[PDB]
Amino acid sequence: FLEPFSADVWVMMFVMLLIVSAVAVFVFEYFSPVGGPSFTIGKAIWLLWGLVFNNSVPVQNPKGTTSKIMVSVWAFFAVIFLASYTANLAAFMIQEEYVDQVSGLSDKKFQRPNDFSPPFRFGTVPNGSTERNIRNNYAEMHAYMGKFNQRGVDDALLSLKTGKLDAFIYDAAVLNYMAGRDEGCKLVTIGSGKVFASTGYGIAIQKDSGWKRQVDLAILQLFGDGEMEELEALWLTGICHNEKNEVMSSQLDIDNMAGVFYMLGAAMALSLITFISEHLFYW
Amino acid sequence: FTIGKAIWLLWGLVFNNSVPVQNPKGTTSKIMVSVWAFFAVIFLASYTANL
Amino acid sequence: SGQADMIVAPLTINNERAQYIEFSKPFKYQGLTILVKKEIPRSTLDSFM
Amino acid sequence: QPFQSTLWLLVGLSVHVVAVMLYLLDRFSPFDALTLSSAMWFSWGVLLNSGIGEGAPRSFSARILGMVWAGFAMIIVASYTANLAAFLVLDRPEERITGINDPRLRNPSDKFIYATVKQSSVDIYFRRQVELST
Amino acid sequence: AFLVLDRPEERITGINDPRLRNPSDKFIYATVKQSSVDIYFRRQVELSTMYRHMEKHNYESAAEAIQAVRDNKLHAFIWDSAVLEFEASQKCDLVTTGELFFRSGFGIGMRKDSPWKQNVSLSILKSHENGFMEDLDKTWVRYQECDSRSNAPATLTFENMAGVFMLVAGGIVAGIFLIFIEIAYKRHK
Amino acid sequence: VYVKPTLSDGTCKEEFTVNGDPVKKVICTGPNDTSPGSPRHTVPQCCYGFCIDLLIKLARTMNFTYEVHLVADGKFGTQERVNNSNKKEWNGMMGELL
Ligand SMILES: CCCCCCCC/C=C/CCCCCCCC(=O)O[C@@H](COC(=O)CCCCCCCCCCCCCCC)COP(=O)([O-])OCC[N+](C)(C)C
Ligand SMILES: CCCCCCCC/C=C/CCCCCCCC(=O)O[C@@H](COC(=O)CCCCCCCCCCCCCCC)COP(=O)([O-])OCC[N+](C)(C)C
Ligand SMILES: CCCCCCCC/C=C/CCCCCCCC(=O)O[C@@H](COC(=O)CCCCCCCCCCCCCCC)COP(=O)([O-])OCC[N+](C)(C)C
Ligand SMILES: CCCCCCCC/C=C/CCCCCCCC(=O)O[C@@H](COC(=O)CCCCCCCCCCCCCCC)COP(=O)([O-])OCC[N+](C)(C)C
Ligand SMILES: CCCCCCCC/C=C/CCCCCCCC(=O)O[C@@H](COC(=O)CCCCCCCCCCCCCCC)COP(=O)([O-])OCC[N+](C)(C)C
Ligand SMILES: CC(C)[C@@H](O)CC[C@@H](C)[C@H]1CC[C@H]2[C@@H]3CC=C4C[C@@H](O)CC[C@]4(C)[C@H]3CC[C@]12C
Repeated sequence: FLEPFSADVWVMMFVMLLIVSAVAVFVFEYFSPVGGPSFTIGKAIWLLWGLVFNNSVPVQNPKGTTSKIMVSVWAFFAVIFLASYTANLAAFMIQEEYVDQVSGLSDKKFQRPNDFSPPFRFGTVPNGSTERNIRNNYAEMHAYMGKFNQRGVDDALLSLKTGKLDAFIYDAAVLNYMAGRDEGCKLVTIGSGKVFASTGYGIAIQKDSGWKRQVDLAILQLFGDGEMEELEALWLTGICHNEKNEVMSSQLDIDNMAGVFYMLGAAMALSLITFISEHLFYW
Repeated sequence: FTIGKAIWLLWGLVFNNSVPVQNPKGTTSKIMVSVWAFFAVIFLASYTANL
Repeated sequence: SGQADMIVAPLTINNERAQYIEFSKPFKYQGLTILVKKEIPRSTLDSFM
Repeated sequence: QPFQSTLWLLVGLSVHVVAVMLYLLDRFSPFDALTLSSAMWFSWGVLLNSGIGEGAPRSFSARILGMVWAGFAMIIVASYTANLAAFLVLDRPEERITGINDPRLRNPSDKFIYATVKQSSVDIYFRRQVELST
Repeated sequence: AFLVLDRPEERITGINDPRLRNPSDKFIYATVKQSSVDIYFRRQVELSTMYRHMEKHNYESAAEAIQAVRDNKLHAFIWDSAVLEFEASQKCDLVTTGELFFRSGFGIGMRKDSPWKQNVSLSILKSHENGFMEDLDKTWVRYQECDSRSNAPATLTFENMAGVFMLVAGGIVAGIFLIFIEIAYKRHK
Repeated sequence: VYVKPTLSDGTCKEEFTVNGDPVKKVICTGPNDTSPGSPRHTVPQCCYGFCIDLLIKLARTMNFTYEVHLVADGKFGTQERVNNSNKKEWNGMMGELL
């Protein structure tokens, strides 16, 4: 909600412009022949500042003619301010971007899953290179994924959709293809493609054989000729790799709006500071 | 509080309450105006958003 | 030419270079991009009117 | 839809917390005072933008909390309008299908069914091509 | 509608972009002389018109060519992503646009007769699995400096909403020249 | 080219466009309303559309008379396999023109 209106504007709006208007209105009334209790500077403020907030509050308008004109000028500012607050707020939420849930394999959800919310359910297809890496490096993680071991990518993607799992650890190339081909684009890879233990796919030629050099040279020719750039589009691309797929709707929750409750929760605090302070003025 | 005051009151609420009105005095007659004034908040938000 | 026993640098693996020297397994997987200039957002709204 | 059920409750439950303190700060100020019912009409009337409730807070303290709550209610309505516009603008359909290039059509699936008229130019366009054999 | 649709100019889309595939003298792009990019464009017959438009503007270093884009003397720089994405992350006036092409990694070159080739590759694969090369990514490559580059909206600032501030200021002055009218009117009436 | 059954009297049902000019129709002699999978029977029908209106222009300008008949096969035209004779034959309009 604070995103529109750079903080200089808020201060200029309501520290400088509101006070200078209130003291002018309270002085426009002072000299009015016509000018019900007397108009004060604490009544101009309560009036000039509820006008900004859609006039919903009770107020006490002035009686002078030139005092009503200044209030009308301010009430035009309050229309422009509120119109341009909502408009930029809607703009700030129409073009928003998706924020992920997991940082990576170094997240506390993976290393220490027990001492958290209902335990994270992550697993991997065993008997592979990914299980070997987790066995060596993340020794404590590996024992935890034993209860969530899957049988294949196809089975493991199903458990993610139903809810039996919430994180599948596997090869990037396979997982990237599955994410692109997925219906609804509801399976994503954390980091927008972040890869750990970055290796590649090779051709396991026989040890100490004369074909290794020729196969290496032949592969590197495909990169130069662009042949390998055509195979990625023909075989590996998907429909969920398009843009504008990271901007969706969102119900506003307490967490998104917990900032507007802290200002209300600080108003209760500040009011109680003043409330105690006033008693310290009566003594 | 005639039927020409309720209509003027309920119309103004729909239109961002900018107009002078004459609110009722009954307690159960202010719950209804508050219930309607909640509808007027939803209508105007829904009008501007779709607009 | 013997002036160096190794090349430790961002030296991409190529077909031509591979015929004469033997690259190790890549220590960094990357590709070719295009670098262009950028603009700071301004909202380009002249006035309230 | 713009909010969820809990945010509807918390906003509704925050009216009655603010109403009580508006009453208590005004009643026990050292320096007309807001009765309990009039404080409730203030909190609801400021939130609902009705004119019901003609009594503003009296004490200096109850005018701070009484005026933040007017700004809190401004942001609640401005968020409802903004999250409605985001929903209505971003309510994309299930999209559509591009030419003969997308994986949805380039490689077949059992659920998907695409076909043309038998023994026509389309038949001897796909049959003739060697890439479009799948 | 204005704020949502107030979008800036779209940038290049890659090598396939018709702007540089069929170039014009008002839009100059170049790479570093005597590099892998050169022999990529040289050996490609299809990318022939791109080569000459790059040949006359080809720079002698990557640091010089990046500064040219900062100096508006160059509009595009074709180079390694691992290096360009570092400049984009640090400097907030440069952005990398397009999809990766010519995905060839960085290797440690040695002569074909070297006895270390077997042990060097194994000492690189080990460092990949041990997470060592992700540390070197963290301390050297992953900085991100300023905010990320996207279609993010622009907060309304003073330059935008200054007319409504002077209108209120102008309404204060007009009232000062209108209070006298109000006072005089009462005396006349 | 639309195909509609003829009236009881044997001619074409009279209709007009929005402008007021009459729809130009010709009598086709294609298969019945049922698909050619039914036993062979060619009954007169009524044809009109882009191609017939273009055909009438060709007939008027180049001074030839025409008799229209819909494809018996119901196909557009392709080269297929004969019943085990290593020969290719056309079907539909292409196999009727040739
Ligand atoms: C998005 C924004 C949301 C809302 C923002 C906050 C809303 C707060 C706004 C509240 C404004 C409405 C309350 C005014 C009460 C004044 C009553 C009074 O005794 O007046 C006195 C004047 O002195 C004043 O008027 C002092 C006003 C202090 C306002 C608080 C400053 C900080 C506000 C932000 C702190 C909140 C921090 C947490 C929240 C961010 C005297 O009364 P009088 O009648 O003049 O008598 C004298 C007569 N005479 C003039 C002839 C001499
Ligand atoms: C979305 C776009 C904008 C739409 C805005 C539309 C706004 C329109 C709405 C306007 C409402 C504003 C108030 C109307 C006048 C009421 C005054 C009155 O006479 O009251 C009297 C009662 O009156 C009645 O008994 C009947 C009241 C009928 C109101 C007529 C509305 C016509 C709407 C047409 C729409 C045209 C739309 C054309 C659009 C181009 C009071 O009488 P009394 O003697 O004091 O007391 C008698 C006692 N008793 C009544 C209890 C017995
Ligand atoms: C913008 C202007 C601001 C105005 C603000 C005013 C707001 C003040 C109003 C506050 C009251 C809050 C009511 C919401 C309760 C929903 C409960 C529910 O079932 O939710 C479900 C949705 O299902 C629905 O959508 C249910 C619809 C319920 C209708 C409630 C209308 C109340 C009418 C009378 C209202 C009278 C109010 C008082 C009047 C004196 C889902 O709920 P959940 O939480 O996702 O479930 C979690 C799962 N768990 C429970 C297993 C953990
Ligand atoms: C700081 C933390 C606070 C936390 C919040 C605490 C809860 C806040 C609740 C507080 C209400 C508690 C009422 C106690 C006294 C009632 C008896 C009484 O004297 O009635 C009087 C005042 O009564 C009211 O003001 C009643 C208000 C209740 C209606 C609330 C509507 C929504 C209900 C939502 C349901 C629950 C939703 C969620 C609530 C949690 C009325 O009569 P009177 O005015 O004497 O009439 C004669 C007039 N005369 C005197 C001028 C002649
Ligand atoms: C879109 C872009 C522009 C935005 C528009 C802004 C919209 C907001 C503007 C609102 C102003 C209009 C409010 C109402 C006008 C008066 C009506 C009225 O009642 O008449 C009164 C006469 O009053 C006069 O004769 C004064 C007329 C001059 C008004 C000048 C306003 C300057 C605003 C621009 C300044 C900014 C300069 C900007 C410089 C950059 C009579 O009323 P009364 O009280 O009955 O009189 C008798 C008194 N008695 C009965 C007690 C004895
Ligand atoms: C003098 C009195 C009568 C009051 O008007 C006095 C009201 C005044 C104290 C309030 C009002 C609004 C406040 C700003 C709201 C948002 C932001 C953005 C945040 O990122 C930094 C702080 C800032 C700029 C607030 C500053 C205080 C502010 C101007």
